[PDB]
Amino acid sequence: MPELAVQKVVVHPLVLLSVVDHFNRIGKVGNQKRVVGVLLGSWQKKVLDVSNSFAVPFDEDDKDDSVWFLDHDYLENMYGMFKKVNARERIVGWYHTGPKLHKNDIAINELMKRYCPNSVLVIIDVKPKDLGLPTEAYISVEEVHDDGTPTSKTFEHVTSEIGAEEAEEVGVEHLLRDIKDTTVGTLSQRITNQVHGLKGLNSKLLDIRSYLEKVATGKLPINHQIIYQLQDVFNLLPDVSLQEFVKAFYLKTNDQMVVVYLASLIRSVVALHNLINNKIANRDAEKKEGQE
Amino acid sequence: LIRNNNTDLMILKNTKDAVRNSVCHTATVIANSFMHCGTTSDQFLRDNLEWLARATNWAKFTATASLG
Amino acid sequence: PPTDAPAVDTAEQVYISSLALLKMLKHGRAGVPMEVMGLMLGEFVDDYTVRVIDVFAMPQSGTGVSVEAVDPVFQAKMLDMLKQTGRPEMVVGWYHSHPGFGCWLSGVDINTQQSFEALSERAVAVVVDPIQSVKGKVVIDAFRLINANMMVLGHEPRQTTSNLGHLNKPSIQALIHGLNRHYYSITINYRKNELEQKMLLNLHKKSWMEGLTLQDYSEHCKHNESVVKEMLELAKNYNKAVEEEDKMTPEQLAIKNVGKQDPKRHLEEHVDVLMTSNIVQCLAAMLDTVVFK
Repeated sequence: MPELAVQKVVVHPLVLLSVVDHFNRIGKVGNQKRVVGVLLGSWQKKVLDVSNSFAVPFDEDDKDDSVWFLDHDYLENMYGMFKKVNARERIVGWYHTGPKLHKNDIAINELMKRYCPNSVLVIIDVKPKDLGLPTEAYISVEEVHDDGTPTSKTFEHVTSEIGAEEAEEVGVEHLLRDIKDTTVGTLSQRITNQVHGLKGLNSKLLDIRSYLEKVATGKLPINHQIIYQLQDVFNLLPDVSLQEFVKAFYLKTNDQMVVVYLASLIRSVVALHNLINNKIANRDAEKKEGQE
Repeated sequence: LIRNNNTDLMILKNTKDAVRNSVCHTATVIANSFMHCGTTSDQFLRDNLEWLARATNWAKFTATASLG
Repeated sequence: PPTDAPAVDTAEQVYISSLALLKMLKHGRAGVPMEVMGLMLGEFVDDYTVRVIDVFAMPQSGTGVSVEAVDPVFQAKMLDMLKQTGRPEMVVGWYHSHPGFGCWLSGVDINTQQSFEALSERAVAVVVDPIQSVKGKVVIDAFRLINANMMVLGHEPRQTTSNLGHLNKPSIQALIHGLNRHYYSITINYRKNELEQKMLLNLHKKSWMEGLTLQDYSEHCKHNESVVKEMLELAKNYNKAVEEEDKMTPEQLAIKNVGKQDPKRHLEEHVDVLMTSNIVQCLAAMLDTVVFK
């Protein structure tokens, strides 16, 4: 929002498991379907800490977009059922099992808003495939446009991630002793971050390339806004200050080595002293290996 | 096997006496299932019918199978 | 007998699905002082395996484990509300926390489960310790009361159902007449789905993290400055330690635990942070030079 009352939406693992369990509750022949629940959580700043969620009977036509049903009475019963068990559990939004956005969503956003303003969507996936997080958070804002078109309820993206508690931490810990990820030490861990990062940039850019190629040919009406922003992108690329930048970057590297040199050197001396310690312990073990 | 049973039946009376508590009852009534294999000897059962009564549900399944 | 006699033998196990466990831990740690409790919903296969698929808390009073806020109307209302979701589940057992100490059943605990034994015959009482469970195995057992009367009457060596085993001790307090008079130990398992595993496995969205960034190059020289000066301070003491160790026997260098600032331990502690940093500090700059060329 323009309001600094929303920004970091942080979903705890048991929610993720909860929507992925809900997606198989319905999952009979009603699968292949958007399923919706309400997000319970707490928050007090630029966060929306999500903690609990429970499916709400939900149906939706598979060719229409004004034929959606959501048992809000069920909500006004359960919401109290869970309040009676934990205070401090308002309704901070509602989740929608992807795979991506539907025109219908905004409609839902106003039958959930009759409880809590600021409600957010949290698109969670039922299929691991993305390499970034399977948790995108949107808000229902509205704006005015330079083209002069009537105000709209759009959806605006806010950064997202998942966090944890000690409880959560420990349960997850326990569940990933099969797929060990701790054998990997620091240095390599961060090299992984820097290759896996390119694995992101690559596919994001790829998606923009498919879009531009989509309007140029195989027509799809142009939306001037996208192309606008897409110009700022190519002005921001680091280029025009080429020579000077070169002469500086080289220098800062030079420093970087100076300190690496020192590091590796001390490391060597210390390890070698370790070796002297082994040799002397071996001589004095050889005086014992004799004797009687 | 019948004409030359060379084994002492006084060793298995000490193991039958010592431990006839819980699962051990099964264990002993399989020791015979190997100590008298083929020699065709059911004198552990003819003369000591108290453990077949003491036999649990499945100790009755391993007491009728110790004769096969 | 002209017909089979009553039977019980069973290696009773509980599967707790990766979903449930996280809820039991979390909700249970909510009430460190006054332990919570909750119902367990799921199915019951054959007769060797309880399958707890999901749980949900119950409310309470404000002193402890009351059963005057364990209303029959609460669990009734909820059971109907979860039928209308798509969960044809039934109650299989009841779990609570005994935080901070051992996973055992108390007198009231025992007695309580007795009620889930009249109402239903298949009940496991599962126990979670959100305090001790921290990091590692997750202390969580399961218990089922045993007919103490029949034990007195000669079936005392006849409460042995065929479970496997692995031995406990600190709860021998009430487990010496627990395991061997009032209840026993069920064994716990898990079911690690591959979809849940590929879900939790997620903890970083990096398409804006490292490798598309790098710390500030004036924040990064102020870091090197500090460390590589601490190197000097430690160095000196290092020479003074290499003269000592030479003229002493390993018993006196063994008990040397006054001022750990002197030895190798801190030159290693440093170099691996320093280096790390910097190397990669290193590659990040280079990589971006080609990537956003």
